[PDB]
Amino acid sequence: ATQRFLIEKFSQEQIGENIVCRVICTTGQIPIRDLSADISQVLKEKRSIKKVWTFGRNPACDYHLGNISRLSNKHFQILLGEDGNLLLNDISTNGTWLNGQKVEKNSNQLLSQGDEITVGVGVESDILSLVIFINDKFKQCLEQNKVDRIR
Repeated sequence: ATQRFLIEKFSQEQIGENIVCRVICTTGQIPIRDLSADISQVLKEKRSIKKVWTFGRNPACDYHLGNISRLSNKHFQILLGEDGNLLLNDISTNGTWLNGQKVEKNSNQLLSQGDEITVGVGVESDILSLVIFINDKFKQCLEQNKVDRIR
């Protein structure tokens, strides 16, 4: 009974193809998704940004939620830049929360491991939480920062 484990493990396998961060809903409302950015572009681009994700009720948004009026089309956005460091940018009409602490809108914050962002604050029964998972594999690549190079 190990072969089957491999198949099941494949779906929930440690991804590191070019993964940036993973979004996981704990309140059971939005389905898990995988956020990612290409390393070549990150190591190549010498700017203060590589790729940013937008989350909200917008079908365009990099993250499609259920349908909560309390949340905006693009409730929040996540940016990826620097030497692998990740940043979280809130962009909600009502506000974005971090572990119960409301952060400044359209503001950059230092991402946290397995962090969680809460949204739709105002009504105890109208708040939705989201958990962010950072890919350890990606961090390993950035930590070493190896420019292409062959053997």
